[PDB]
Amino acid sequence: LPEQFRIRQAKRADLLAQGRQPYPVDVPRTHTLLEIRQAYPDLPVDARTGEIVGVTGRVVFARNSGKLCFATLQEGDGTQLQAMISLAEVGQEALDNWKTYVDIGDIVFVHGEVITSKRGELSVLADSWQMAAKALRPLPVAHKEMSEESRVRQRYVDLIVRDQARKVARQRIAVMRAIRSALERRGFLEVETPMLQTLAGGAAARPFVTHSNALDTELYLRIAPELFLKRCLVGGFERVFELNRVFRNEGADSTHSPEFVMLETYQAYGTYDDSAVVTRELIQEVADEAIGTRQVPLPDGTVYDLDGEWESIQMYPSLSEALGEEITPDTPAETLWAIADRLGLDIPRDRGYGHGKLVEELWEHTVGAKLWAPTFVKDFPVETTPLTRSHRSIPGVTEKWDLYVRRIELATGYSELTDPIIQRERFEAQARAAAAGDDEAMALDEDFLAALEYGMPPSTGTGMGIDRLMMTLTGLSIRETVLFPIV
Ligand SMILES: C[C@H]1CCC[C@H](C[C@H]2Cc3cc(O)cc(O)c3C(=O)O2)O1
Ligand SMILES: N[C@@H](CCCC[NH3+])C(=O)O
Repeated sequence: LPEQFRIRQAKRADLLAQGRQPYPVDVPRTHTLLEIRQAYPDLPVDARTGEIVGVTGRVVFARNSGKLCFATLQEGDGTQLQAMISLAEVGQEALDNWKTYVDIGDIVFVHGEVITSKRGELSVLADSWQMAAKALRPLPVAHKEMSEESRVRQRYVDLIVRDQARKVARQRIAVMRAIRSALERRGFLEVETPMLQTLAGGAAARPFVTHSNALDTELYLRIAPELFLKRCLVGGFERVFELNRVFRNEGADSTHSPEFVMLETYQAYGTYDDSAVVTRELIQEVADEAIGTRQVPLPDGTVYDLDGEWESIQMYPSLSEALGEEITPDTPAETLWAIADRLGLDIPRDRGYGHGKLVEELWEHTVGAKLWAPTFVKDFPVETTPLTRSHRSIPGVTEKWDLYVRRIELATGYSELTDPIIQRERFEAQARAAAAGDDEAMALDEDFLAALEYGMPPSTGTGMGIDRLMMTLTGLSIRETVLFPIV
């Protein structure tokens, strides 16, 4: 209500004018609420510990009584501790000022003795209090459920009233630190590649376009750091990774956010067989450090098993077994069109899709849509993997694996294409498909090609959406894993 806004304004202006400071520069804070609970786990009722402390906390519940005022204080992590304002300890005016100015939502400083109530509630028997932050907007009423849209628009309020919001936010922080600790112990170095690029590449997505005033030209927010992380391989970096933001200006839904966080690792003198092992162990180690179990709990009550080895299937024979028909890279595109036409699959015909795109959409409808447990699918068509090296022995296939978890693409990994001549052909075929109506096709990068011509060692690289890693570990939506998603 707007009347409650001016009521809290009058309390603030009256407090400020009368010499009291509703927003002081500091308060003699000596203890947190958490260390007081840990220092006194069990205490009998009516106990005077004698420990004189000075604590702070947001008032989330207040109960007025004649000579004794009760108030529940809550600090940042959710730890709670009761405040006791009695006439016998704070005096008359300090008691009356508490009833006059303190409202629910205010951040207050309370100095006193750690005691337990007659009911056994661990409290701080105050002898003097002070306003730390006079709140002008009251917190939502108790158990007034915040809508899903309100939780995003006001995450700061969501972190005060909902314990699930604090746990998920602290879980994401633990995941980001677990990824760094797990990669750094393997010899990987975290590097930084530019987010403002002159030509967006390294993935298949539409970029954000902006204007530079220093260069007087159009720049692009990066969709992937792949092309610049490959420059580090040519430069000498053997084990390198980047864990930061990427911008893909496309549609947003339950699994896509235009601004999101990725992980890209690159390991010299290793193949995609080695990167699939690192990615599996990394995810399993992140689950241990951030959740405490590889059988993670899901919001529906079920438990998802992430431990042990994971199934690895090849894409062409898995589609062959699912169809009951031999499908090879030699299978003509017209055959795959007729197979997709019989299956009722809707694939656009004005986009220049050929053999490679048809096998991908056929595998998803027959194999990918049925997976649930962590499963790798490897050996992809050459047309849909421009930055991936051809297979060492199987013709027509490339050395790329895809990691699906609960019907969600979590990670990918290539045996990196180091041949500059073949890489130029891949770019020519991509720009060929873009001229055929494929807006997702990549563009030829002369600067990246020139970097390859100096010699890039045989290496393997990975990519993983950290936001989808949070969805895998927690089961929450993609917007719930972000503190402030711009929606
Ligand atoms: C870095 C990549 C490679 C591994 C799979 C995963 C795909 C990626 C696609 C993608 C595109 C997009 O526009 C918005 C998004 O949030 C994502 C995402 O989370 O996942 O992450
Ligand atoms: N650039 C890839 C991730 C790296 C793949 C391995 N080189 C992507 O955005 O999907």
